[PDB]
Amino acid sequence: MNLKTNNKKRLTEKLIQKDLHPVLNKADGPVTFRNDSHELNLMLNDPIKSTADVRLDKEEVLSLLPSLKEYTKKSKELKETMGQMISDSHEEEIKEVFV
Amino acid sequence: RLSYLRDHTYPHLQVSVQSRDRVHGIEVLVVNYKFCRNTMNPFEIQFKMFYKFEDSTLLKWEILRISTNVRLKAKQLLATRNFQKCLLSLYEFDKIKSKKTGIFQNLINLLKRKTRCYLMNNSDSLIVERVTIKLQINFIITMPGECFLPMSKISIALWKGGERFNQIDLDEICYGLIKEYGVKTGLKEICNVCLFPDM
Amino acid sequence: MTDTYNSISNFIENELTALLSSDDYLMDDLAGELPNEVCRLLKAQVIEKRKDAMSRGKQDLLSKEIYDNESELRASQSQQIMELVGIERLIEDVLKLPQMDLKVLSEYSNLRKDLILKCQALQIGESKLSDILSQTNSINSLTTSIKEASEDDDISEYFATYNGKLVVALEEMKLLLEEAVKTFGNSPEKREKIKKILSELKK
Amino acid sequence: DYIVLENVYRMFGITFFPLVMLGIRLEVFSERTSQFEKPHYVLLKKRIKSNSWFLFKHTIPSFIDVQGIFDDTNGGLVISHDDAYLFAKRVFLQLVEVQKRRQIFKDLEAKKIIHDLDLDLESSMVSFFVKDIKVELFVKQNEIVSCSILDSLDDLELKLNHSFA
Amino acid sequence: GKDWHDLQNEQAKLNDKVKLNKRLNDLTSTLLGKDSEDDSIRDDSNILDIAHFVDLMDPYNGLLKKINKINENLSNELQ
Amino acid sequence: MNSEQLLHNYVSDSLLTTLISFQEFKQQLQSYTSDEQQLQHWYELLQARDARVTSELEARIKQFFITLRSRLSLETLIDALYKINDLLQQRLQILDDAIQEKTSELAEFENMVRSPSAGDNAIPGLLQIIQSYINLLEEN
Repeated sequence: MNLKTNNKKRLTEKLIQKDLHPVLNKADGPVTFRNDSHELNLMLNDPIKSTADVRLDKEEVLSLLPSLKEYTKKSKELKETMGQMISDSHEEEIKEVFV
Repeated sequence: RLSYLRDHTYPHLQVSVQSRDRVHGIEVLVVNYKFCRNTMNPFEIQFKMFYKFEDSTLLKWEILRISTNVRLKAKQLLATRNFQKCLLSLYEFDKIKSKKTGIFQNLINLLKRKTRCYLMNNSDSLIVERVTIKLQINFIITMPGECFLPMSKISIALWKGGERFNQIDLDEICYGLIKEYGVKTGLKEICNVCLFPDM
Repeated sequence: MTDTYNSISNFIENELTALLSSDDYLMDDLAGELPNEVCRLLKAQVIEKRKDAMSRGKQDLLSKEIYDNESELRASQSQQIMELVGIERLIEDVLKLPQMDLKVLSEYSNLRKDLILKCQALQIGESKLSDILSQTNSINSLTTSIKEASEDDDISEYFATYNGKLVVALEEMKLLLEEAVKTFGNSPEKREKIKKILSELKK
Repeated sequence: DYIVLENVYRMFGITFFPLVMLGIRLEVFSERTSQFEKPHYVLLKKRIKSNSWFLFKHTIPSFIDVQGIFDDTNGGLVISHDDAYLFAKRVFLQLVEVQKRRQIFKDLEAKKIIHDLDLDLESSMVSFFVKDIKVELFVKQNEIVSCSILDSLDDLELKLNHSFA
Repeated sequence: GKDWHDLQNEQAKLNDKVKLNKRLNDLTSTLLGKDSEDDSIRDDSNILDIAHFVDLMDPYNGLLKKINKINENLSNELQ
Repeated sequence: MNSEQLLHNYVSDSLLTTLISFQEFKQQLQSYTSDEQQLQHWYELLQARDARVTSELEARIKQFFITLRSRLSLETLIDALYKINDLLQQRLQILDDAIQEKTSELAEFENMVRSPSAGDNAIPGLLQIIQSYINLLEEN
């Protein structure tokens, strides 16, 4: 209880960090996040779990899983294959000429 | 009695029964359900279902016709053979799409003067260009896999004009900004960082 | 065990000697930019306020408290690692095992790094699979859509003749619009036709 | 006439019955038995001096909290009915995962792998008899935290049959 | 009890947000003075592309059904 | 709340600006010296020196901490760690095998819906029809 009151002034001296806009609103900020994470069913871009002084070697990860190297090239083949199929449709031209 | 459960329990939903019939013990119901949130292009669905008239039990349920908007989206959903995961997962989809388009429209209203801002997809992706910095906020609503609720996946993508930066670190940035702000003020802080003339 | 606390005590005394040499470093930094008599006076106020701040008993008490905290940290480490002798619980217990008989220690560190790599790649692959599952779900929905729509099971040629149907529908629309323009010629009829054309085109 | 209308209203599983006040009615449809669950009633009262809803009466089991989660959204600002729908959705998700666990227990009982059971209100100290070794398990939400063998919750069926042979 | 848990959460989130503030300082220096993505670890273009792909050529909605619902309606209004 | 910030509290309260403020030696150097305006300058010099000693102290503190924790049954955990290493790679093989089926599915779909046809020829017809429709709408 007493150490919590000792920590409140730590919050006050903390909240004057070097940022003009993005630290000047959280003086109902995180409770808004916990309110709309469930209302939108929001789990956003989930951060990768703690590095713990070991750098996130993506090269070692792609070496350990050989499937994703084929998945990305199959996806690239699909995209380059039928983006041209989109370009033969003129949906944007129709949307421009109508609305 | 009727009016409160008609509208305030499930806002922007149109419920209406089409036909009732009784055979001999099975009772057949034909009904249509319309989610009228996006009134520019609303979407409805029609079902045919069966009871006993005592201990009302759904033996079989079949799809008569779905509206043109969601007849593909409500087909991968409707393979679970469970209505409570098929009609509690459509209203939430409609509400999530409404919140997505409302957030994007409110972000247009705060950037249409200084910068330029449009929608790359129908309502999924929003692109803001300034000065020549570019920001793109993606709001993906995809159906449950085959939990059961619709899947919302907020993403960001920032170009300085010449090149793209890393996605993992900006994802951590988005995580922090939404975490201590929320979806609206967090993205407002992100586009303020996109401006960064003073703040 | 007590040799660890002895080394902590000697390093604490070494850091106190570092602090007094740093005080002398204040003394010869302020020399030249300040008068040396002023330097001696401020040294005197350092003696009568700041020198007695590092009391001999207080630093040893702090060293003993640090040693006790390190011993209870080692005890807690032992408790978690002996619990770890016996899916997300595994990754959790791995990310709370600490970082460190030289060969066993080196191999522990090396395989600890190589196993943090596996633990990280686990949720990397999990997120990738969660994306690809939704992709395949939408693709399968489209394929069964075109399968039971035409009821002909020739959906491979459906994506090749869509351009022809598209352009003949556009040609029929153009002919109908030209006939309406050359036939009706009325402002309200043209306004209603334009409204009906632009209503379902995008909205 | 109206009877089919309350059936249409009740198939959802979340309904709000007006009162002079509110009442949230919750039911979970079972896919196996093709029948609804017991109706859970949450009679919700509005504060006069604070202008915010608070719990008056609950028919929830003691395992599921309707107060801690109730103040977990919007900082207790439950004035809007959207936040009430959020609370209803969260407790419905908890109810359907608890019902899934109970249905797994009932399915494993119907498979006759074990003997007669005694299910509790919290689905933690559910006891059953095995041919030689009677095992008690301390289990959280879809997760066993202790397997007290003396003589993922679904993954039990992965390994208990392994213990059976 | 709960107080020590709150203190532990505090000590965690302080270093979290100061690392965050250093990352915002680094990106602000990068942006005003001038990080890249050239791999396949987590990229979001796939699902956006697929969701556009299916909605453009949906045999139920697509464009051909919309263009048909335009032109046959116009013919009905004309004839 | 561990021992390193205990050292930080022990060094921060024994730093010169703490209970010896600017006004303190300002009053102590009123008639003692003549450089009254340079007291402030020496004061930001004091903050600079304090600021980089309070950054270089962490180097030695964390160096000795990692040295003592590096010098901290014993060989029993090695076999368990190989057990965990063999468990998780086989566990990830399941996800890799699940990904292989999906990527083969999408690769089959991509060649199933490819149409090496005259899309550009139809594109000119659609553009001409759109231009005629635009002309008619402008005339409307």
